[PDB]
Amino acid sequence: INTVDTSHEDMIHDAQMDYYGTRLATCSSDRSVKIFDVRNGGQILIADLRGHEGPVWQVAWAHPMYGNILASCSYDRKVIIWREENGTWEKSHEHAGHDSSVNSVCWAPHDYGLILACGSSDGAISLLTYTGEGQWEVKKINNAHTIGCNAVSWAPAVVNYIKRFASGGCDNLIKLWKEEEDGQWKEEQKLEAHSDWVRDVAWAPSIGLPTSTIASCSQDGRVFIWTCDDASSNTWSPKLLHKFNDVVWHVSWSITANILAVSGGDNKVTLWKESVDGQWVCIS
Amino acid sequence: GSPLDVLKDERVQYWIENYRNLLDAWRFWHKRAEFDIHRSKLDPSSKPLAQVFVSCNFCGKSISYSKPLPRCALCLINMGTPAQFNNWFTWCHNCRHGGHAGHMLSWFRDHAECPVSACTCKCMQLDTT
Amino acid sequence: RIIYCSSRLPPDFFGVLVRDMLHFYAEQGDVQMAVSVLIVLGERVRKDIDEQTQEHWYT
Amino acid sequence: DANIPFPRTSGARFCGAGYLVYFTRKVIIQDIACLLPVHKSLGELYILNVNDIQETCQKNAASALLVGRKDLVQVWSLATVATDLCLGPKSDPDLETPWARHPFGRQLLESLLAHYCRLRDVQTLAMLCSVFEAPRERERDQHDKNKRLLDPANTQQFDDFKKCYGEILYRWGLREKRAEVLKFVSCPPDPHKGIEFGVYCSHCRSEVRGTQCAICKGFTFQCAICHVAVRGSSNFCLTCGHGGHTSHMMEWFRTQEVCPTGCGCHCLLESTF
Ligand SMILES: [Zn+2]
Ligand SMILES: [Zn+2]
Ligand SMILES: [Zn+2]
Ligand SMILES: [Zn+2]
Ligand SMILES: [Zn+2]
Ligand SMILES: [Zn+2]
Ligand SMILES: [Zn+2]
Ligand SMILES: [Zn+2]
Repeated sequence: INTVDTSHEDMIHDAQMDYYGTRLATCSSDRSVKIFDVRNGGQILIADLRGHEGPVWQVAWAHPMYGNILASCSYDRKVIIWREENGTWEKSHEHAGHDSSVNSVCWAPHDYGLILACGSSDGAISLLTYTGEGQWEVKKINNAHTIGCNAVSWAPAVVNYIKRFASGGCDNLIKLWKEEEDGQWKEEQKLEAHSDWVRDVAWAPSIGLPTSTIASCSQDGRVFIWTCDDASSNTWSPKLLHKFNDVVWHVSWSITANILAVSGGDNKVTLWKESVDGQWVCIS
Repeated sequence: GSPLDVLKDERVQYWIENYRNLLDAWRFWHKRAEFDIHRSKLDPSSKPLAQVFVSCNFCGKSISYSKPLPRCALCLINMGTPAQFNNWFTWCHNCRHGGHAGHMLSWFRDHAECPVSACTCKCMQLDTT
Repeated sequence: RIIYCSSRLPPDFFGVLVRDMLHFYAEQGDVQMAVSVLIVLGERVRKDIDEQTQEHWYT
Repeated sequence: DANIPFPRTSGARFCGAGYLVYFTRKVIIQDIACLLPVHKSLGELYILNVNDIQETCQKNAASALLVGRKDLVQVWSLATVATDLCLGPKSDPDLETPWARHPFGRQLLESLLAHYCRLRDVQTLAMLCSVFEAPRERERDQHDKNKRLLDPANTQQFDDFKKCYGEILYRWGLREKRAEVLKFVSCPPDPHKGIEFGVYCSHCRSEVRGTQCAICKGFTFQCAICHVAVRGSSNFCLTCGHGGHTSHMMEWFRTQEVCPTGCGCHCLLESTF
């Protein structure tokens, strides 16, 4: 247990961490980012990136399959990619199309390629599948929601391929999106059980077992698990969790889909795990 | 400091070549290059050949350094990213494989097979120096 | 010997496997093994098979 | 701004391979490998050797007892007894029943696999699969599908176990173990596509894609140090193209810093970007 020096003048929003565990990441309301040295437990700043014109939310990293890449998304509508070049951190390439404030950003499995995904309040699903020679082949899917998308999550690589991802917006609804053989990201299913504004969606990493799991947290209390045990049936059978006193916005999985930790409006983190009888049990 | 015409003598070239062969047989590894260096310095006809020339397979475009040509079989990182000799990339004449020089050195020190996946050709334990 | 004479496996984890071994050895006409294993293991396994089959083996 | 989402001032998510981070009203990193069904120390201590499968079993049992789990010792003991080389199938049914059809072979493995699948860990699953990986025409084909101790219908699942434990291993940072484990995959590897290297012939000066020339029937690459034919690794110079057998230039660049071929071309800082 070691506490990193914040050194910021704004409230943080998310703190992702690189693949090997070396460097921490940061967000704030001053439109600034900072990557530190978690190695050996001694917090050393390696950059203070003067970023966009507004606060940022998510900084999810990428696989070293393609190298040292960073992602960022801000209230000032802009998508920015950073790469640590020659001992320094500097701008690499950007996406421009953003009618409204962007809500989320996540990367793709390191077998589909080097694909980004983002969602803005404009309700347009704009994948940012990075092409060759530094350009990004920005595909788009407009009017993905009545109000706007909030968060997206990708699906583990299972046997080209059959790519997938899941998303949900402020319409109190959750969507899923597959691709045709030509490359049309039209629709696969529309799962709806919550009435509050769903915020975050995640996929449990696939060990090899033929059972998926989508833990999603809505605005009020909906923390329903979205298990899809049958591959052909494509039927999702809820198994609702406890009801949080305040709003829950974040969800995160362990590396073997054993432990689920959720973040809520009570400024507290509770760690959960499914019991023998199939019920989810909280922990210390 | 012989002139170009003198350096073109068949006797001179044959004698130099005989000395080179003798110096090779003596196993004095780091010294034969010294004579080669002096030959290249004194004369610009003694320049070495390009030898290795990376141009084969499918070429391709929209993905180039300056799809890909290497891949780190033991780190799966495209070669050329920023102990200097430990950062180079080796290639296999037989195993048709390659990877990071330090990674390959460590793996071949520990493991004793083609780390190239589903392969059997020893990319280094073939000359047996 | 490994199974019986031994963050632990559940206690009655190997019962079905042992019973199926006894059935497999007895079925193919080799009772010299089923009877001997039954006698040696005793109460660890005897309370798993019915009485009629045991009497058949022994006789 | 009502249609915009509302500010989030808390969060806690997984990272690395055994840690968390909670930004709830600074951020704390706590090692939580104690709750994951996987343990890094076992990953460090394990060993797989196709030369002698029995030895790997006993050494893994010793490591399991060392780390303090009285389940893996039972499992590995049953394994080392089960994979004895005297239980090998014969390529003719008409002699004796295979060990797979014994109720202590395939069925015991299936039960243990189901148990650890319930436990939701990949370590022991991948290790066990890796260790166990080793009219008349119809009868021969059915016997062939029936000899082995691993069900042919779940080969994709076993490969998935292996290539997930591999990502775990790469996350930890002990990669040579990953390169060892990822061999037993039944799936052929993907080949490389793009540019490739060619060594000009040492006799006819032609670009030949191979260790032997297709015209002069000789070696195209000659060591820049030992002045002989080479068959191993090169790691040559890309600017000038000169190179040799790996130990030779490693020794050369230990202290010397000029191209042995004589073109000067000090690439020790040029090629190494
Ligand atoms: Zn090209
Ligand atoms: Zn080779
Ligand atoms: Zn490498
Ligand atoms: Zn190889
Ligand atoms: Zn030739
Ligand atoms: Zn060079
Ligand atoms: Zn050279
Ligand atoms: Zn050599």
